[PDB]
Amino acid sequence: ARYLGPKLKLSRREGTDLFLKSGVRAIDTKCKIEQAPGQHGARKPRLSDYGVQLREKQKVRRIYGVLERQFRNYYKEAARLKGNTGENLLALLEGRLDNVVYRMGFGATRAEARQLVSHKAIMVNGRVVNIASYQVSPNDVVSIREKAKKQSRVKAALELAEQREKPTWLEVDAGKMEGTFKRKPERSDLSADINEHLIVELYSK
Amino acid sequence: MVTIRLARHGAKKRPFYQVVVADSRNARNGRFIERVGFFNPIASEKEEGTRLDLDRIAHWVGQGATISDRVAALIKEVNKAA
Amino acid sequence: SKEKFERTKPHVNVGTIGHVDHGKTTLTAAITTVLAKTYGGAARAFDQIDNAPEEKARGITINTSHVEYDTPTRHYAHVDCPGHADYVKNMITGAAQMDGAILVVAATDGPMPQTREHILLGRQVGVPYIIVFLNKCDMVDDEELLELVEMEVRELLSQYDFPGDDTPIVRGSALKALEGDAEWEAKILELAGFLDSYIPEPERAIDKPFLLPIEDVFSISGRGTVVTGRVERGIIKVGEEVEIVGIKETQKSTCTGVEMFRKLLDEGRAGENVGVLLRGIKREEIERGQVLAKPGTIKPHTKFESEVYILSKDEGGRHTPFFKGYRPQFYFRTTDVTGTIELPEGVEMVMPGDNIKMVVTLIHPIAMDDGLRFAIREGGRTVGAGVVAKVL
Amino acid sequence: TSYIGGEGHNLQEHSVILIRGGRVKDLPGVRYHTVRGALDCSGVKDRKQARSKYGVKRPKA
Amino acid sequence: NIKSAKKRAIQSEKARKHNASRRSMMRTFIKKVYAAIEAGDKAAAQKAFNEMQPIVDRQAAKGLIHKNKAARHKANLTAQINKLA
RNA sequence: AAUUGAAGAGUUUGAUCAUGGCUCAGAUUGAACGCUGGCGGCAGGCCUAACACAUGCAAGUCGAACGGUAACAGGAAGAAGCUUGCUUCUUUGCUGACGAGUGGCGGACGGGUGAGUAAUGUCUGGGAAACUGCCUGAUGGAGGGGGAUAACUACUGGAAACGGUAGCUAAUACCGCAUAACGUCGCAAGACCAAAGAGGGGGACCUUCGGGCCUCUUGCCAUCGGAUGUGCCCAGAUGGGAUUAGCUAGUAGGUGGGGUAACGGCUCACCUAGGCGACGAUCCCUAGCUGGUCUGAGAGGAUGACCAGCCACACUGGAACUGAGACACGGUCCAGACUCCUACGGGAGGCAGCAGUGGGGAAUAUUGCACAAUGGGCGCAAGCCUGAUGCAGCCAUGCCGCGUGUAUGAAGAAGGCCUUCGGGUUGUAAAGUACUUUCAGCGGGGAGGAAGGGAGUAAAGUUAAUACCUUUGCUCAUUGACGUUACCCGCAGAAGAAGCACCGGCUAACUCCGUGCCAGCAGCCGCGGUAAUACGGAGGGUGCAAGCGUUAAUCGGAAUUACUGGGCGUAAAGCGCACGCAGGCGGUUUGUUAAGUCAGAUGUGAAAUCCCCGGGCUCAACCUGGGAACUGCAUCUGAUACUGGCAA
RNA sequence: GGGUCGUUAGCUCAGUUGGUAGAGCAGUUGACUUUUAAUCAAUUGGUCGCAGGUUCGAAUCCUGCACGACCCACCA
Ligand SMILES: Nc1nc2c(ncn2[C@@H]2O[C@H](COP(=O)(O)OP(=O)(O)CP(=O)(O)O)[C@@H](O)[C@H]2O)c(=O)[nH]1
Ligand SMILES: *C(=O)[C@@H](N)CCCC[NH3+]
Repeated sequence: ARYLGPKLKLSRREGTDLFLKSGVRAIDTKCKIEQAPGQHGARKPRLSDYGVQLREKQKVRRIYGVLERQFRNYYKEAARLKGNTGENLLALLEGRLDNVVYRMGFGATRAEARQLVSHKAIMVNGRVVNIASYQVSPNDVVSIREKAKKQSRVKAALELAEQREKPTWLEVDAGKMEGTFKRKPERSDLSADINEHLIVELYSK
Repeated sequence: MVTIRLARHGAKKRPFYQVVVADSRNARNGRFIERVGFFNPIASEKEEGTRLDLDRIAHWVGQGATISDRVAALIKEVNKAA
Repeated sequence: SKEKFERTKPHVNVGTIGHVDHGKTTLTAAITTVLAKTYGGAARAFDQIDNAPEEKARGITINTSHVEYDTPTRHYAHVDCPGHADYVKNMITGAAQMDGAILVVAATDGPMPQTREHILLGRQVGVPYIIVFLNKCDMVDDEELLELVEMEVRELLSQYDFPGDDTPIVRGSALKALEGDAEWEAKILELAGFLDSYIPEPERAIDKPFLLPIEDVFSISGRGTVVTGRVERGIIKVGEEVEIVGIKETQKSTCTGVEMFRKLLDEGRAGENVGVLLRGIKREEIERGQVLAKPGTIKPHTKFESEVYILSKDEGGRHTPFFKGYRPQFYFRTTDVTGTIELPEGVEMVMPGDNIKMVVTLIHPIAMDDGLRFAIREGGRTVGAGVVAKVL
Repeated sequence: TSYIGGEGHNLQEHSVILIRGGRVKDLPGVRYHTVRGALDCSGVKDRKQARSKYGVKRPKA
Repeated sequence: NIKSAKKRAIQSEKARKHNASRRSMMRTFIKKVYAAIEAGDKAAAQKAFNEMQPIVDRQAAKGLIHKNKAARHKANLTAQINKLA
């Protein structure tokens, strides 16, 4: 399921950090960043067409921690939707419960956010969900099932989470520590550094 | 003989009895003249969980379609006045 | 399948052994003949036992036949043992299934070497309960001959470690016992009296996990693979799944029917001679030697450490010496796998008549357990006595 | 007729085996292979890579 | 085969000796009409038909005949004799 | 809202551009094999032998049709001990009820297989010469008699199987008579045909004290129907081969007789001499068919295991009976083969029903539970049967979801590995450390699937009745295979859960050593003859994930069978040339016809499945509502330019 | 489960009164040739399947055990 291995190796592999090692000390730097993905990280790749298509696909998938067989379902799901599949996919790659939990500020990392969902730590609209891949609808209310409220982690997460960019399509209580989700995601408010047209070619072949 | 009975569709442990009019001797999920409404044993508290057009039933009753008990119980459940 | 079996009275696996051709088939036929008048389950004829083709081809017991009977007090799952030299190896499976060995030797024949082969194997497998039956006694009405042969028996029982100081001897004749002539059937009744006399009720090893060395497996019509054999220790019941340990790499097998003498046993138990149907297994894989163990209880050992007594020429074995590297077959409660004599440092030669000890190099990875006393043969002849010290 | 993969089998005169597809295209005329790890045919001894093929189990110790 | 419906196995055998017997006289009365038709006697068949007409429809309701074959038996045979008489 | 949808590359040569094969990159599956493996949800699970089968079970029900009671339990005439009413007990069908038998009904259903079948089948839409148990609407009858037999007894053949004869006796069994209609024959008149009683309760009157009798429920018989199902027919569509070109004699049609439920060469008699066929007859091979599934942008191609319908079969071949209906899976008869039993005289057996066995094979599972729920069978009901079904078990076979932890962490360790031995890399990775516990494991709670039905009772109908029965509530006890359930609570503590393939290019990601055209690799081109990124190992890295690879088969890529959407001067391909039948295409003008054509509508295109738009499962898979679609086909009504037919 | 016949350098297969086992195909060792074929000689090579025993001595016989291709099986 989850990568659960050296989660910063991918940072050197994709150059741009993937916010995997966000946690507390945002000051990454402890991996000889950008120059040593492996024993031969000194070579320079010619990185062909199929290469740039794949490297992006991994970068996107590796940021949200999705798996290929499911991610393939996400493509066809984005394709069956009306409108541009590109934006249709970015929605699906954002509406993930744990990701929504992260986006609220409930979480130091995107993966730690999944640990909450796994451990029943969440209750949304009166329902406790274990499904990390939960497709949270626009304008719902994600909260914490009391047994896991501010248990040394939620506060630890929101502490650094106040220095977060704080997305626009959502709100947070922060008093009772409850996520107040709002409208759906939109291209401008989200990413804007990744490239969506690359992956659509990836599944075309 | 033609009878009005359920058809038991759905899946394991989450049945969905399909009330339908069939040639009595045929299979449970076998052939039928035509379907009419349905029944859901697990949608008790939601928008629906029990649909049925009592009009077409009466049309067939006039032909002799012997209603099976569980379905007959449904006509009382869709209340003769409610 | 038919007839739901009831565990009425305690079983005592008995059998007929001794030098080849002393009357053990007619005797076994006569044993059932006796109780036919008093007890229901008995009365098995000569041809009722002699059903095997080659066993018929000689008129002697070669294939290990089986019968059922019992006294008005305790049960007896009898073993019609073979006496022919080749099949003496096959009587060991029955000897290592037997609770009580009845030394069947005629008074007009005398304790022979083939008789002493069955004798060393008896103690070296685990049998202490022994009564003796002398046959063909109608021939020599010379009682002087009887008291020297009786002497030989108590000496020989002492010779290969059996309680000859407490062994009843029955100077009978089983042929006239099968003739219907009650007198010699009464001579059998004399031993029938001893039948409840010398042998008490042993221990049922039910408490410990299931365990069972395989005796017989057949291509049962309409059921498939049914394994038979007396339970080592532990119990079973229809619906539980045990593991097949043995020479092969260990895996599962389910109890899909347990029976006893074509009579439906409801639940298996230690000691009781059971016939059990197994799920999934086929005739090919399973055979004698392996073990039906309650899952994960036995390490598939490769080698072990033990001591081996060596018979001299007159003792029935080695008429000339040997040494380190020697390859005999060690019989583990039902098996016949080569346990090569690998004497550590120094001991590089063994003469006939020694109790040499060595860490063995077994050929096959068999289900091993420390402390097992095993009887050894080599090249068509017995070489002595053995006892497991350690296991690798 | 089929090719025998690896650097050493233990087959002879009989030793029943299993056949999978594929031609070697090197010693033409042979369009079949043999399965190492199948029946009497054991697996290639001392294999530490690509042991999915050649029927080699994981090194225990 | 073992089945309590072996009664149905022997009842069929029981009813068939009866049924064949019924059809036996019936077909012969039809043959009694043709004998008259092969005789040309306008009265004979008319007597024979008046004899078989009540004995034939009597079989129709009994389940022996499907009443249409019986109707045909009444029909053409009469259609033969009225055309002849 | 309901198809917003289509990629290439490596390989001929010294090199290039063509045509051209070839092979991989994608997806898929009843899959199998190998390495490997924690759990759960939901599906699938003998395509090879349509090979042969031990065991159990898979179809019985009604005492409210009848004679009877052999069992079990009561009442009772009587009985036996002795605590004379505590027990015992020979008789008795008087009851509750019930073996065996008569009979009504069902066994023609459900279930399984795909051998056969190239058209006696199916799909589609029409058609007339049909029948139709049970259900249901209407109109009427429902009188009165007789003769047998099973069971039961006696004797008796026989190893058994399985009978034979002589007596007993009933009915909704069977057969006469009466009476018959809009019923059947006939133009008509006439002629002629049916049957059955039981059960609950009951005041009066009446009791040869069986009951007559009253009342209601149910059933019977006949006619017309409808509904339903089935039979039958027409046209079209429905694999490959022309190295199969003539096929056939009940064959093609008429007439008369007969026959089927119904028309018909379905079958006969005689006459006529036809009928089919290159828009493929007959013959040979294969193969169930469609809805659908995989794939494909689409068109098409391949295919059609599962789920549903239709067809066909039941060891092999054929026949017929009972019956509404089979010319029949667990029915009968014959003949054969394969097996079993035997007293060897003679009989018995059919897993292609669910499990299971041997066997075949690369390979695919338990001789489990319950009738709790749906359905079906019989029954008034209660119930009883149900290997249909609902469930559990086994398999990673597929689809999907979750977990194997999070965070902090530089001596930037140990050791592995390369080294310009400076060092780099492994590697925030680990240890240490602060938290956390999902799923399992162990200890307790606890949904919903359950509607009914039972009994008692109230009230509205019923009726002479406050009795019975019917309809609607109330009440108590409760009825669950799964089930140590889903879910909830709590407990120890990161503790128990990540491997597999590849790294020359194709195609993501590299080095050092070992081996030297040897050993080996491989899908393709091709690598190895001493310094290999192509072999074998190690480290690193990449892909994917409870799976990862390989082989198999299908389509795509393949515009390398091209309708969409290809070519022939030389690459493969113009017949050597010409005339010419059928077939194909046809100037121009007006009119008409409306076959093609297009519009609109109607019926239909079964559902499920595919698509859109919602909902319920913690989510998803899945289930599921409504819509859309099923690109089609037949009819009716319009336009009638274009093409076709006709006239000039 | 039982009873008859089998196993030869690294490989195909020999050797009957039991007297100390053979080539052919691999290579290695030098010239030739880009490196091979052709061309040449020297040459190791079985532990006569594994174990003991009979004999002074075993490829030879005594059985057994691993593992084959044959004949009966047995039938909880
Ligand atoms: N005089 C006498 N002769 C007898 C007696 N018993 C048997 N015999 C005969 O001895 C022979 C052996 O019979 P059997 O019963 O097979 O012997 P066994 O002892 O089983 C032989 P195996 O050694 O093969 O198992 C037969 O000939 C039998 O008739 C007896 O008591 N007395
Ligand atoms: C078969 O008879 C067994 N169940 C009983 C014990 C004898 C085993 N050989």
